[PDB]
Order: sequence, then C-alpha cells, then structure tokens
Amino acid sequence: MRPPLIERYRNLLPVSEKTPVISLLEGSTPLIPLKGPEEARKKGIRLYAKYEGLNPTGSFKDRGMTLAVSKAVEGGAQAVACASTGNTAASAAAYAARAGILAIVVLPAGYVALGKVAQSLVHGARIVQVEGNFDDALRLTQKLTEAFPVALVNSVNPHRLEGQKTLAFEVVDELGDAPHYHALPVGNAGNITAHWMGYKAYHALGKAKRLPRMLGFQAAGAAPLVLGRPVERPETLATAIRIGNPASWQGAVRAKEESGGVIEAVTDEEILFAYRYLAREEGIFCEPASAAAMAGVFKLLREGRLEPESTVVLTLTGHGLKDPATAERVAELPPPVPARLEAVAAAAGLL
Amino acid sequence: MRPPLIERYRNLLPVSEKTPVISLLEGSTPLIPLKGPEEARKKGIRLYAKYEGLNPTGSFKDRGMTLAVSKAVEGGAQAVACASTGNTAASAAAYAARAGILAIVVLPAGYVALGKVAQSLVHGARIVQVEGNFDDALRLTQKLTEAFPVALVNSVNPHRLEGQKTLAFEVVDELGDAPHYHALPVGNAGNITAHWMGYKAYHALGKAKRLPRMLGFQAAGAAPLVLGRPVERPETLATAIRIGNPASWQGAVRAKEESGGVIEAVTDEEILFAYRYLAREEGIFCEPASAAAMAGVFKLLREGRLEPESTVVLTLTGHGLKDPATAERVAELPPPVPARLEAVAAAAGLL
Ligand SMILES: Cc1ncc(COP(=O)(O)O)c(/C=C/C(=O)C(=O)O)c1O
Ligand SMILES: Cc1ncc(COP(=O)(O)O)c(/C=C/C(=O)C(=O)O)c1O
Repeated sequence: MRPPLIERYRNLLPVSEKTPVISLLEGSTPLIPLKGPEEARKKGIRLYAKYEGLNPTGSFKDRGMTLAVSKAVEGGAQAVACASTGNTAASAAAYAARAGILAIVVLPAGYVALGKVAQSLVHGARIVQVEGNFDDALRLTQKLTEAFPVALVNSVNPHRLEGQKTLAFEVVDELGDAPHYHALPVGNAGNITAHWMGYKAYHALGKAKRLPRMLGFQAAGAAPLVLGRPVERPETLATAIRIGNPASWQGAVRAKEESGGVIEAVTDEEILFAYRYLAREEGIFCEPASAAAMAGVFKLLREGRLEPESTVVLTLTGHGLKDPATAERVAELPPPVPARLEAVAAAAGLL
Repeated sequence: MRPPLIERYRNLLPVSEKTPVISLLEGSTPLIPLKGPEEARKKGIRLYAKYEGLNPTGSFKDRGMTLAVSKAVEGGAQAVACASTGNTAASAAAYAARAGILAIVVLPAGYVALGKVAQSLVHGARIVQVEGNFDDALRLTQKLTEAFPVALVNSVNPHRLEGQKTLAFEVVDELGDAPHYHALPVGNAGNITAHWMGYKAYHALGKAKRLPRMLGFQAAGAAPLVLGRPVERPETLATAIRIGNPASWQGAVRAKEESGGVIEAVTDEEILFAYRYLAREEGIFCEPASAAAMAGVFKLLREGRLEPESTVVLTLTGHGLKDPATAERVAELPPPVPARLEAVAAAAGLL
C-alpha cells in the first residue's frame, strides 16, 4: 500500500534499474482534510494536512534521504554525514543503518529536540555536538565531507530535493489538481524549493492546471528570508527551524516569486496556538516548527488574504512525538490521586 | 481520495450507513522486509516488520480506536474513557479531538512514557493519574463508565478487537497469504486476540491459505500468561506492557492453543538487545515493548524452535519516539566540542 517512494515515482526520478534502493517504505503519507478553522470554514476555504509526521523517522526528510543514500550507495559510498537541527540527522541515521553504512551527524549543542536525539542515538549514528548553532554545524559538516570519504546528505545534495519534490506529486495525485495555496515552514529552505519544483514539473506534464501559491513561514526570531538578510543569532522554541542562513536561500525566493506566494514570520506564541489547535481540535499532533504552517494560515486568514472557496494544503513537517518537552507549554499534567472510583471521578470532573 | 480504515474493510466490520466515520487515515502501514538477522537468513527464514508505529498517534491502537470511537458517536456518546499505559490513551485523546467529544484517560502515575504523556496533554484529554498500576486503572475506569455517561474505549469494548484485527488482513493482502509465524507483544492481550481473529477470518474466506502460529511475548517481570496466574506487581522498562492481569486472557490463550503457538517471556535485557538491533541494524525505531516481539524471535531462533524455510511477520506495535528516555539505555550522547572541523573530526572518531 505504501511502496518505496523511489519505486512509486521511478518515472520522475534520476534512478535506473541498477540504483540500489535503500528504503524504509517512506512517502505516500495521509492528506488529512481538516475540519476548520472556523474562520476558513465559513469562507469556503478547505484545508488539508499533508502529515509528513508519518514517514518512517517522523518527518518529511525521509523523501529526500531515501534518494540521497540510495544514490550515494550507488556511488560506492560507505558513510554519509549531515548537519542538523534534528530531523535530517535522524533520517540519515536510520537510512544509513538500513543501507548498512556509517552515519555522522553534527548537531547544535542544546538545540535539538529530545525525540530527535533519541533517534540518532538508538540508530547507532556517530553524533558530534558542536558549540554553535545549525549554521555553524552546516559549514563544519561540509568540510568534514571534504576531509573524509563521506557523502554529504544535507539539502545541498541535489538528490535530497529531488526526493522531496515527490510530496507535491502526491498532493496532486490525490486531489486531482494542485491546491490554490500550499503552506509550509521554512528552515534551511530545501523543502519549499522542492515543493515548487514538484508543482512546476506536474504542471509542465499537464497533470495540474493551476500552479499553487507557496506560503512559507518562519519563526520571528529566525526569519532571515523575511528580513532580507542572514540572522546571526536565530532564536525560537521551534528549534527545527532555528536557522539564520538558509542554504537554499535563492531556491525559496524564486519559489516565492514564481508562484506569487509569500514568506512571512509568525511569533512563537502564534506557533504554540496553532500547535494546540491542531492536536486539540483536529486530532493531529505535529512538532512546533510544523505548526508554523498552520500559524501562517491563521495569519493570512486573520488579515483576509485568502480567497473564498479556495483549497489550502499544509505540509505538517514533523510528528509531535519529536518534541515532547513543548507539550508542557500548552497544558499541565495533573498530580496523582488515590486509586478510588470516587477520587478518579472527581479528578475527571464528573462529580 | 484515500479511504479511512473502516472503509478499506467495511464489509468485515460492525459498521453500516448509519456509522459516522471518525478517522485520521490510520492503517495501511508499511510491511518492511528485514535483512536478517544472520540466524534467520542462514536457516532460510525471512522476516517482515508490520510497522504500526506509523499510524497517526504512533501505535497499533489507532486501528481499534477508530472503530471504537465511531461506534461510540453513532450511539450518541458525548465522552470516552480508558485506562492506559500510554498508547490507548494517546489514541483515545486524538480520536476524541477528531470527533469533537471529551476524552478521559486514567494513567498509572510514573509508568507512562513521556512521549505518550505529551500526546494526552497536547490533545487535550482530561488526564487522571492514579497511584496504582494499569490493572488498577482499568478496574477503576470500567467502574467509572458503568457509573457515568461515558463510553469505555478500552479493549474490553469488542469494537477495539474488530478494528485491530485488520492488521492481519493487511499482512495477508500484501504477502498474498499468511506467514508461517506471526510474533507480537502481549500486554492486555487484545492485539494477539484480534490477530487470530483476523487470520481465522481470511482463512475461512479463502484469502488466507494457511494459519500463522501466533507467537506472543511478555516481559519477564510482567508475564502472567507465561506464569499461568496474574502478576500482582508487574515490572519492566517496557512500560507499555507492564500489565499483570490481561483482560483478554482467554482470547490470548485460545489464540495460542488454536494456532499451535506460544506465549513466552523475554527479559528486559533481551528486549533492549532486540530494540537496538532493529534500529541500528534494520533502520526501524520501535519502542521497547514492540521489540519484545523481535526478542521472542531471537529466542526461538537460538532455541532452534523456528522451522527453516519459513516466513515470520512481526508487529512492531509502537514508534521509538514514544519512549525517548530508553535511548540512553543503549547508547550515550557525547559531550559538546568547539565549532572547529579539527575538533569535530576528533569527536567523530575519524582520527
Ligand atoms: C519538522 C521540521 N519542519 C520544517 C523544517 C524546515 O524545512 P526546510 O526549509 O526544507 O529546511 C525542518 C528542518 C530540519 C532541518 O533542517 C534539519 O533537521 O537539519 C524540520 O525538522
Ligand atoms: C507499544 C505497545 N505494544 C504492545 C502493547 C500490548 O498489546 P495488547 O496485548 O493488545 O494490550 C501495548 C499496549 C498498550 C496498552 O494496553 C495501553 O496503552 O493501555 C503497547 O502500547
């Protein structure tokens, strides 16, 4: 039912009958139609959540990583490396283990979500925590791949974006056309770039009449693409996108311009509100960075910038399980009570 | 555009045109073929992992919750409740948020993995932590639902087994037949019961040529089914199955006897070994309780109790992200180093 992504889109990918397919059966994730928000519903605006949290490692990074490691192995690579806020690393770690090769991940000290650390650890990856942020780990890791015979699997590797563009193909395959708008978070910018590549590709093939407007959102304390210049000290509780100098900078600007979309900023508070809304009202638990997409939609809706009767697809990038710690910021765990029908019923608000 | 689990198997489920479908697009999870291990491959025994960690809330529980909540709302239920070691509660909280009703979850204080706690919290369930174990909470929750107008969604509710049995349907649909063996964890015994149900069904319907042996595995410190009597003080790091008086006790026993299988114990050490093996050797990150199934296979493989030239399927019940704390048990996180290629190469072990 959920075939190797490489196999599903073999026709549109730079692969051949000799490409070793290293796959954990990624992609083909649910496109969940949302109930609200109330604002959008009484405006005929329909929202769909492309839940990338259901990929093998819990994020969309598996999409780009399956093609990257597959091609790397095709080249005889026996190790890969990458800088990461957490998810790309977890993906490299898992696929390396799958391929039977070595994985080296460089993370920003103290700025990687507990779940993501747990993954690299258990998958037996070679972890290097550096005293710097993501942008520092990215530059460091690029050299690391030039000092040792290790394949770089960061978005700079063309295969990453080639694989990630498959998400747009899946959205069109399921809806029958491209949506009026597609919202997503923007970190190092590889994803928004890949999305746009996918939509233009299906459009040129005549599988999508319309080209959607790409709506990219960044945390206010790490919005380089929104200010128009790098952010040396990016900050945000949504650590997945605590990036101040996106590698695919031009890719995103181009995607924005060509699609007629935008790349704006949402505050950490708005992120947490959207974060809570999705889990509590829609039953969809994504990580804070992913919630930035919904927070961006709330923003545009609030400003009356979304046309009535339009379709909005949001790429919810990572599963909520990736960042357990943040759950404590939108709800508190009640203290224990005696194991008695009376005590429980009272604590349950039934008495 | 992609049907909910209830729809994929509507003809085999207790639903009708009157049943409102509460779905998060669950089921249809990957059946990943494993590379080994060596003991198996040498005997010509192939293994496949049904990765239920990729269901919407990260556990096979979604299969039953979708049917249980839908059937609850069809009957007018305004709230649902369940005792839980974490996954049934997370599932319940999510499907309740989806259906727009209340979810009350009774958790054993101190014995629910934090990923699972983060889920119930963010999804907005009314959490009640009791000073007792799962068995205590289940007993209390059954009394609570018989006392107040709240539908019980624990596996005691037959709808949960009807939903979960679909896993076997999917395994057969993909493999074309049922495996010689099917191993899984046994906690409150609802899953093994449903597995046999689904297999006996497809077999009679002519879809399943043979019948699997059903190999259930419990943690040594919480193996009432292996002991023959309830375990008053269940103990194990795999808190998901820290259960001493399984509700589906009879269903588990009959499934064992009827399929000519076994319900055996595995140590926590064997669990960890299996846990690391799957994530580091196969690239699949499941939680400890899930690994108990692989630990059982390693056990039968070494005891020479698995027939050569056989197919073995394993139900990996939950995603590793559910319980990140256990990662430190099989791997340590290296302390930070300066942001210098020089220092990173050293920390990477490349010198
Ligand atoms: C959940 C989640 N949501 C959004 C992004 C932003 O996507 P891009 O704009 O394509 O970079 C990330 C990024 C992660 C990393 O860059 C890494 O892990 O190294 C993420 O984990
Ligand atoms: C990952 C995981 N693996 C295996 C089991 C055992 O299956 P059952 O024998 O059908 O109960 C559970 C059980 C969880 C609960 O019983 C609960 O959450 O209340 C689990 O979370």
